[PDB]
Amino acid sequence: TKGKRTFQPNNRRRARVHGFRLRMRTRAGRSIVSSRRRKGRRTL
Amino acid sequence: AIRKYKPTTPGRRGASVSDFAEITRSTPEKSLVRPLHGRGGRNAHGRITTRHKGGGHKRAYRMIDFRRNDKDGVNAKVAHIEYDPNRTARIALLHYLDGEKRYIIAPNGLSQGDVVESGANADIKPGNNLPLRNIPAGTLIHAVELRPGGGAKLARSAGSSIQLLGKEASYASLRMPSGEIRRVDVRCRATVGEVGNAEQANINWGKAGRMRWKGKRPSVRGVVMNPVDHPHGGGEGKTSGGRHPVSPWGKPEGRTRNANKSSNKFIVRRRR
RNA sequence: GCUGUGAAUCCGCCGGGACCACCCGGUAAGCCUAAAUACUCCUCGAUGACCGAUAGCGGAUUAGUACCGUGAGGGAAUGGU
RNA sequence: GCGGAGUGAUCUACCCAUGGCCAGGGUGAAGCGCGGGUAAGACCGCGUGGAGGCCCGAACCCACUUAGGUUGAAGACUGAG
RNA sequence: GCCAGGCCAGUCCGCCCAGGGUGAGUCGGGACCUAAGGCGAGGCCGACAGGCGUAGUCGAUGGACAACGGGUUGAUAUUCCCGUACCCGUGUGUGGGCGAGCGAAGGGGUGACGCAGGAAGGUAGCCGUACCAGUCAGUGGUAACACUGGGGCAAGCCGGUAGGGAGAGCGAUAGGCAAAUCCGUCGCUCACUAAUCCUGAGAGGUGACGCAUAGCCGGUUGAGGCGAAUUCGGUGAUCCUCUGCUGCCAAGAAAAGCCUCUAGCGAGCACACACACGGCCCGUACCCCAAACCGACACAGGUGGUCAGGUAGAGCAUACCAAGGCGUACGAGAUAACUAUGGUUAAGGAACUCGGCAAAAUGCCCCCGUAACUUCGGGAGAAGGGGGACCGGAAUAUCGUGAACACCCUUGCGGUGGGAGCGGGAUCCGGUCGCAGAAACCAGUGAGGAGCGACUGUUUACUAAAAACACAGGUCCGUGCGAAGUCGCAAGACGAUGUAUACGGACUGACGCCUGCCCGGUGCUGGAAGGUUAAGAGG
RNA sequence: AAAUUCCUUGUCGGGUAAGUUCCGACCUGCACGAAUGGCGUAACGACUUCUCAACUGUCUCAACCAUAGACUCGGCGAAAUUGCACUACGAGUAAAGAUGCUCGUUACGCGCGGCAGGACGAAAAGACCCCGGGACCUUCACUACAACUUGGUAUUGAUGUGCAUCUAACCUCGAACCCUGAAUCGGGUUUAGGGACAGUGCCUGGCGGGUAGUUUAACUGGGGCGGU
RNA sequence: CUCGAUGUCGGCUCGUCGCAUCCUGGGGCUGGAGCAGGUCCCAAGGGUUGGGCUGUUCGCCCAUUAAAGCGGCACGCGAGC
RNA sequence: CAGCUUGUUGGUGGGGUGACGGCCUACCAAGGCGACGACGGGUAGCCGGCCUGAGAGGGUGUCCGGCCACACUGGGACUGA
RNA sequence: ACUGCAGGGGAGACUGGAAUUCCUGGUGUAGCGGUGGAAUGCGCAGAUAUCAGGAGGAACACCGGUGGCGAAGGCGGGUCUCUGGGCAGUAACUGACGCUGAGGAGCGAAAGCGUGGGGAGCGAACAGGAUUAGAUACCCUGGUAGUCCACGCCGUAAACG
RNA sequence: UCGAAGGUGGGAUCGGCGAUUGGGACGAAGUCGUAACAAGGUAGCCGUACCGGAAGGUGCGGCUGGAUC
Ligand SMILES: [Mg+2]
Ligand SMILES: [Mg+2]
Ligand SMILES: [Mg+2]
Ligand SMILES: [Mg+2]
Ligand SMILES: [Mg+2]
Ligand SMILES: [Mg+2]
Ligand SMILES: [Mg+2]
Ligand SMILES: [Mg+2]
Ligand SMILES: [Mg+2]
Ligand SMILES: [Mg+2]
Ligand SMILES: [Mg+2]
Ligand SMILES: [Mg+2]
Ligand SMILES: [Mg+2]
Ligand SMILES: [Mg+2]
Ligand SMILES: [Mg+2]
Ligand SMILES: [Mg+2]
Ligand SMILES: [Mg+2]
Ligand SMILES: [Mg+2]
Ligand SMILES: [Mg+2]
Ligand SMILES: [Mg+2]
Ligand SMILES: [Mg+2]
Ligand SMILES: [Mg+2]
Ligand SMILES: [Mg+2]
Ligand SMILES: [Mg+2]
Ligand SMILES: [Mg+2]
Ligand SMILES: [Mg+2]
Ligand SMILES: [Mg+2]
Ligand SMILES: [Mg+2]
Ligand SMILES: [Mg+2]
Ligand SMILES: [Mg+2]
Ligand SMILES: [Mg+2]
Ligand SMILES: [Mg+2]
Ligand SMILES: [Mg+2]
Ligand SMILES: [Mg+2]
Ligand SMILES: [Mg+2]
Ligand SMILES: [Mg+2]
Ligand SMILES: [Mg+2]
Ligand SMILES: [Mg+2]
Ligand SMILES: [Mg+2]
Ligand SMILES: [Mg+2]
Ligand SMILES: [Mg+2]
Ligand SMILES: [Mg+2]
Ligand SMILES: [Mg+2]
Ligand SMILES: [Mg+2]
Ligand SMILES: [Mg+2]
Ligand SMILES: [Mg+2]
Ligand SMILES: [Mg+2]
Ligand SMILES: [Mg+2]
Ligand SMILES: [Mg+2]
Ligand SMILES: [Mg+2]
Ligand SMILES: [Mg+2]
Ligand SMILES: [Mg+2]
Ligand SMILES: [Mg+2]
Ligand SMILES: [Mg+2]
Ligand SMILES: [Mg+2]
Ligand SMILES: [Mg+2]
Ligand SMILES: [Mg+2]
Ligand SMILES: [Mg+2]
Ligand SMILES: [Mg+2]
Ligand SMILES: [Mg+2]
Ligand SMILES: [Mg+2]
Ligand SMILES: [Mg+2]
Ligand SMILES: [Mg+2]
Ligand SMILES: [Mg+2]
Ligand SMILES: [Mg+2]
Ligand SMILES: [Mg+2]
Ligand SMILES: [Mg+2]
Ligand SMILES: [Mg+2]
Ligand SMILES: [Mg+2]
Ligand SMILES: [Mg+2]
Ligand SMILES: [Mg+2]
Ligand SMILES: [Mg+2]
Ligand SMILES: [Mg+2]
Ligand SMILES: [Mg+2]
Ligand SMILES: [Mg+2]
Ligand SMILES: [Mg+2]
Ligand SMILES: [Mg+2]
Ligand SMILES: [Mg+2]
Ligand SMILES: [Mg+2]
Ligand SMILES: [Mg+2]
Ligand SMILES: [Mg+2]
Ligand SMILES: [Mg+2]
Ligand SMILES: [Mg+2]
Ligand SMILES: [Mg+2]
Ligand SMILES: [Mg+2]
Ligand SMILES: [Mg+2]
Ligand SMILES: [Mg+2]
Ligand SMILES: [Mg+2]
Ligand SMILES: [Mg+2]
Ligand SMILES: [Mg+2]
Ligand SMILES: [Mg+2]
Ligand SMILES: [Mg+2]
Ligand SMILES: [Mg+2]
Ligand SMILES: [Mg+2]
Ligand SMILES: [Mg+2]
Ligand SMILES: [Mg+2]
Ligand SMILES: [Mg+2]
Ligand SMILES: [Mg+2]
Ligand SMILES: [Mg+2]
Ligand SMILES: [Mg+2]
Ligand SMILES: [Mg+2]
Ligand SMILES: [Mg+2]
Ligand SMILES: [Mg+2]
Ligand SMILES: [Mg+2]
Ligand SMILES: [Mg+2]
Ligand SMILES: [Mg+2]
Ligand SMILES: [Mg+2]
Ligand SMILES: [Mg+2]
Ligand SMILES: [Mg+2]
Ligand SMILES: [Mg+2]
Ligand SMILES: [Mg+2]
Ligand SMILES: [Mg+2]
Ligand SMILES: [Mg+2]
Ligand SMILES: [Mg+2]
Ligand SMILES: [Mg+2]
Ligand SMILES: [Mg+2]
Ligand SMILES: [Mg+2]
Ligand SMILES: [Mg+2]
Ligand SMILES: [Mg+2]
Ligand SMILES: [Mg+2]
Ligand SMILES: [Mg+2]
Ligand SMILES: [Mg+2]
Ligand SMILES: [Mg+2]
Ligand SMILES: [Mg+2]
Ligand SMILES: [Mg+2]
Ligand SMILES: [Mg+2]
Ligand SMILES: [Mg+2]
Ligand SMILES: [Mg+2]
Ligand SMILES: [Mg+2]
Ligand SMILES: [Mg+2]
Ligand SMILES: [Mg+2]
Ligand SMILES: [Mg+2]
Ligand SMILES: [Mg+2]
Ligand SMILES: [Mg+2]
Ligand SMILES: [Mg+2]
Ligand SMILES: [Mg+2]
Ligand SMILES: [Mg+2]
Ligand SMILES: [Mg+2]
Ligand SMILES: [Mg+2]
Ligand SMILES: [Mg+2]
Ligand SMILES: [Mg+2]
Repeated sequence: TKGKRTFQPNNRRRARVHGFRLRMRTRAGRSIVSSRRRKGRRTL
Repeated sequence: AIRKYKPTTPGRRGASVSDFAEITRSTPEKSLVRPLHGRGGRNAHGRITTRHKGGGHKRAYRMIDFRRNDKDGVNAKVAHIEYDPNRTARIALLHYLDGEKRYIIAPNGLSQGDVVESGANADIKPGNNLPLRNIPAGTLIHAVELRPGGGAKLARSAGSSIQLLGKEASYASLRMPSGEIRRVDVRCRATVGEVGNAEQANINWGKAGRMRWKGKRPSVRGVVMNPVDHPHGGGEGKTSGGRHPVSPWGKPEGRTRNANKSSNKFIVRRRR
């Protein structure tokens, strides 16, 4: 673990862990998406 | 039947291994094998519910016939005696004369090439599966079912056996290798004989890594834990646990059988 | 409200602050019912002993933007010939 | 610090499935052959064999010591072992 | 382009601006398959929220699946072009053949699998070499085969080598949910000591009358055009035969695909050749031990996989080099102290210091030799010693490796001898040189006595690596089986597709000799004579 | 005499010129002891500890050399810090350690390279200690709760003499069949068992650091302990 | 005084100061014959060792020495180790 | 004291000796000794004799005489029969 | 060699009954047990006793002897399987092949040791009771190893005639 | 080249001393028991095991170098 930082990017895992469909699969996720629309975030 | 490695290395000093002298055909029968994946002691929730499991060699499941219900009267030939990673007993590949391929637990004295009968008319030989009605009292049996047609569940590890104690009206009383006397229905079926490979309990695994191969993961004593992790945890030097011994969940040692379990009527005398 | 027990149909049943008698009141265990009440994302029309660019909305300006965070989230600055 | 509701195992801990990787030397287990030994064996000597959480040692994975760094080249590294 | 950025400057740039640039039936993915896992019709469970899960459907890191060589652009190329292939599908003709043929529900087989270790046959690569082409370096020598360069080419297709793989039929059939001619099981005849069939590394042919190449003529030194020789050896893989063989125990995915069976479909079919066509979607530029990724930076860190030549070397170490890159982004000076990193040091040699911390030392190969103790394996590379370079001879067959011209025999990638050249290793004898022969780089200090922990391992990412943890072994307790235990309100799950030689918990911690006394306290186990007591009943 | 021994460097022996460490013993064990194992133990250890050989700049006791800095020049160009400022020293004095006050003394103004005594230098609203708050941990602190467990009652019935039997409630992760085309789910049907038991609801006793919220005084020549 | 920090022992390095002097220097008295001492007075210029044990200070010991002094300076000195 | 022996056992060709001889050497084979005591450890000069004893034996090896070995300790040649 | 003969000679498997102990139930009540005398202890929660059933282990009464067999140690419930020796007779055979035996090898009661089973009764240790001046004993009450089994080790006995 | 002596090294082997510790023998009119000899007060011995201040005790097998009928 010497030298290895916390964020190792991988777009597929990003999408499968934080993606829109993941959000929409639970009420908490839909609540988050609607909260970000309500705040007006460009990225949802 | 147990072969001891020489002390050529500290991991093999006192170690021993089965000589596998009973095994023929070191490969399993393909049509009779189904996949099997480790669980690491994790249940459906993804959480560790049995500690100390994980790693261990990849394994394949062979289908053992713990039923032996549908081939009464059709004879079988012990085609092979073979290793099975999934149990401590060896397994016997039987070719039924009707062409069906089967695995059974290998009893003492079922060398390759001899005949296994099933049903009420079977001879009382090791490997023959009969109802307890037709099995006489006093003989050593194994792979005996608790309920009629429910499949073998009793005495099926290496060297284990029930002896039939008696049959009074419709229940066979029998001594379970824990020493416990239990009654089961007489139409529960059992296969005659001790389970083979009775000497595998004498294997001395030499090293930690070998149990890691068999899938056991290191166990940490509660007394070297912190109090947050275990009731025995805490203390400045080493302690005995500052209390009567309990599980990691605070449960005191003691009987854990349901005192009002429905099977008490059939349990005649609990183990000693 | 749940559990158990469990009625009676007016010469019944309920309430009147334990309870009883008298007296008074009312008809549970079906439903529906406007108005007076609450609120303002939004649309017009006005207003202010309100602010006036470090104020007033976070946002007069790329503003929920840039940027930060894996993520939930956080979140600016910048007006005047 | 307390609570409610959410976000996180792209770091790390463990596990699961599926892949990959481990220069080069050394030692010489079982087993298997031949011979001796006796009646037969034990057993022994030679070969063969290539075992082992085996040895030395790169990659790789670590991080024992030490010096340096210590407003660093670096919010944990570098040099030498 | 140069006012920001780049640790300076900058005409340069991964910066700024504009335009351009990424071409696939075969590559990597999808349209194919499934693993773990995810979601999950209905469903079960749960006040609600929701949990779990069947069918199913996703999900590569795996399975299946058809392309190679060369050329070309400023920027793409297994994609474009050339040459030559292969795969799937479609249509149209011709020829003759069968009136079989297709079977993809399902069945069955295969797919289909671990680790370790070679050996043998090979090949790539590499080193020489026949041969080919260029050069004459004004220094002492050196005019030729001295020196330098070349001494090449795939997929595919054909033939089929070594080595491997197989008994062949006939009959019955209680099993494979129905069926089966398939598979499984059983039975019988022939031969076996044999032939036959399949697969088949390498090699050969073809691909290739092509491509490429050393080099040569003229040449805004662009672009052209021409273009030799290419043989025989040695060595030799991390690659192929090999999904093999052997050994081992810890016993090593699935599904599709393919084959086959029948269920079923079926009046039309299969097959050949020729021609003409259709082959979709996504990625493809550029960066990748990085200045373009993760580290706020053009950051001494981190980043999985592939290739990886020569000489010396055991080696992917190391030293110097090749191909190929690079001098990487502040410089120029200057013998201050001092700091850092290295180096050397008289005499002494641990007197230093908490402590030999650091350094020094040892270090390689071969041959001798090696103690207490031991669990008989070890200890051990114990310790302690010796030899080591070059040249010559032994030496034409010294020896061992690989095996050519020309002679003999069942006609072959065949066999017997035969030994050329080419490499390898070891010894002995003689000589020669230096201070020194392990030559540089590289590269164990050793011994003795205690304590603790048996051991390999693990641990406080970022001050603790230990005597701590784990461990094999031990014992006790629990658990008779949708067990006990655990996660969940439950359903359900793990335990375990396990069944007391098993599983869980506890303590101990290899092994040897052992493990004494106490059941008063507190637990746990069992018992129920009596006392006490809740709700309920009673009243 | 120990990873345990306070006294203690116990005593004796060995090792050294000299040994609070080391080894072997003694036993007077403050306060060893048998699976929180006892005593040993080959092998093993980047463990701790003691000794020896070799080796050396560790040292006697340093010297010299090269390089990267330091230094100079040119370019770019930060930082922590900062109430001030033409910021001496002595002996004093003072919130008891003075650049800044007293009395003396010393000192031309300004740079550059160095050193590190002071500026109670810088850095982090001291981790120690106490006081207040918190957190987590423990338990025979308190009070609860989960879990486990008890009985009553409902689900819950029949027949005989609480007991026994029965079966029809209910239960079955026993079996077969159907929804089902694909199903180790589910449901239904049948069967084989169990059976008014179990489980569950309500009521109820027990148990309950498993969990939770909390409390756990003050005075005190610091706090604790003691005392009050 | 200092808790919005005054780094704690020992060692090393560098010192500096006092004298209550260990040596060297000068003296008085002596139970000073001499050699040596004892004691007191004056005297701070210089000197005042290297090792073993211990973290040590201290102390004991070894071998020396003319002697192996005692104290202060934040028990001097960690922006010096 | 159970394994001792590599010029050790033998042969050939040589050398060397006064002389045979592993006495030595080059090469070749792998033999020789030993439980009847090899190898080793301890002790010791040996003998005709002397002492004793009935003898066998036991003790002993002094005078004499014979043999051997040595000449401070250890190693080597020379002359000369 | 052949014919006969006697035998607890050995090994393996299966198997029989008495008795002891324990469990389940029936009866039944206040003792049982034990000693020189007691007590510890067991029981009143139903002991001892008695009946029936069952589990298990060990040893095999009567035969049984003064006997038989075996080299010795040792060996007996029964059956079966395998197997050793001995004795007699014939004189068929060989024709001294014999005896002993340093060393050596094997066998070798019991105890003990290792691993794994088993464990009724007995019973080192241990504990309590008693006795006693004490009682680490003898006696009593319990009782672990062991005694049993398999396989190794041990290699010793008043292994004695 | 061989070579005595010498040097280096690791072993072998024979001795001495050694804190501490173990038994043996002989001594004295000491202390604790009474184990054996009689049935020695529990017959004694053998092997073995365990236990105990000490003789000894006990278990298992054996013997008579003891008893009983
Ligand atoms: Mg989930
Ligand atoms: Mg476990
Ligand atoms: Mg801890
Ligand atoms: Mg935790
Ligand atoms: Mg706790
Ligand atoms: Mg602790
Ligand atoms: Mg403690
Ligand atoms: Mg009404
Ligand atoms: Mg109404
Ligand atoms: Mg309404
Ligand atoms: Mg209204
Ligand atoms: Mg309005
Ligand atoms: Mg408006
Ligand atoms: Mg604003
Ligand atoms: Mg982002
Ligand atoms: Mg919170
Ligand atoms: Mg999450
Ligand atoms: Mg991960
Ligand atoms: Mg993840
Ligand atoms: Mg190797
Ligand atoms: Mg071998
Ligand atoms: Mg290793
Ligand atoms: Mg690599
Ligand atoms: Mg890596
Ligand atoms: Mg780590
Ligand atoms: Mg450091
Ligand atoms: Mg390094
Ligand atoms: Mg510029
Ligand atoms: Mg610039
Ligand atoms: Mg749904
Ligand atoms: Mg789901
Ligand atoms: Mg799925
Ligand atoms: Mg997919
Ligand atoms: Mg993939
Ligand atoms: Mg390019
Ligand atoms: Mg083409
Ligand atoms: Mg498989
Ligand atoms: Mg090869
Ligand atoms: Mg010239
Ligand atoms: Mg050339
Ligand atoms: Mg067939
Ligand atoms: Mg070819
Ligand atoms: Mg080649
Ligand atoms: Mg590209
Ligand atoms: Mg970057
Ligand atoms: Mg850079
Ligand atoms: Mg970088
Ligand atoms: Mg390198
Ligand atoms: Mg410079
Ligand atoms: Mg020097
Ligand atoms: Mg020198
Ligand atoms: Mg020296
Ligand atoms: Mg020293
Ligand atoms: Mg030394
Ligand atoms: Mg010193
Ligand atoms: Mg060091
Ligand atoms: Mg060094
Ligand atoms: Mg050693
Ligand atoms: Mg060596
Ligand atoms: Mg040579
Ligand atoms: Mg020579
Ligand atoms: Mg010379
Ligand atoms: Mg360790
Ligand atoms: Mg190792
Ligand atoms: Mg750390
Ligand atoms: Mg560390
Ligand atoms: Mg364990
Ligand atoms: Mg158990
Ligand atoms: Mg459960
Ligand atoms: Mg326990
Ligand atoms: Mg432990
Ligand atoms: Mg104990
Ligand atoms: Mg009690
Ligand atoms: Mg110590
Ligand atoms: Mg001491
Ligand atoms: Mg000591
Ligand atoms: Mg204990
Ligand atoms: Mg321990
Ligand atoms: Mg380690
Ligand atoms: Mg310099
Ligand atoms: Mg400058
Ligand atoms: Mg001044
Ligand atoms: Mg002052
Ligand atoms: Mg002043
Ligand atoms: Mg002033
Ligand atoms: Mg200055
Ligand atoms: Mg300071
Ligand atoms: Mg400060
Ligand atoms: Mg503060
Ligand atoms: Mg409690
Ligand atoms: Mg209940
Ligand atoms: Mg209830
Ligand atoms: Mg609490
Ligand atoms: Mg509160
Ligand atoms: Mg107070
Ligand atoms: Mg006080
Ligand atoms: Mg301050
Ligand atoms: Mg004075
Ligand atoms: Mg005087
Ligand atoms: Mg002085
Ligand atoms: Mg002067
Ligand atoms: Mg020393
Ligand atoms: Mg001083
Ligand atoms: Mg100080
Ligand atoms: Mg001081
Ligand atoms: Mg200091
Ligand atoms: Mg300071
Ligand atoms: Mg010779
Ligand atoms: Mg000769
Ligand atoms: Mg001669
Ligand atoms: Mg003599
Ligand atoms: Mg006489
Ligand atoms: Mg003489
Ligand atoms: Mg004389
Ligand atoms: Mg003399
Ligand atoms: Mg002469
Ligand atoms: Mg017999
Ligand atoms: Mg009986
Ligand atoms: Mg019992
Ligand atoms: Mg009874
Ligand atoms: Mg009875
Ligand atoms: Mg004759
Ligand atoms: Mg003998
Ligand atoms: Mg024997
Ligand atoms: Mg015995
Ligand atoms: Mg035993
Ligand atoms: Mg024992
Ligand atoms: Mg046992
Ligand atoms: Mg007794
Ligand atoms: Mg007693
Ligand atoms: Mg037996
Ligand atoms: Mg004897
Ligand atoms: Mg006898
Ligand atoms: Mg002595
Ligand atoms: Mg007596
Ligand atoms: Mg006696
Ligand atoms: Mg007596
Ligand atoms: Mg007696
Ligand atoms: Mg005895
Ligand atoms: Mg006793
Ligand atoms: Mg006896």
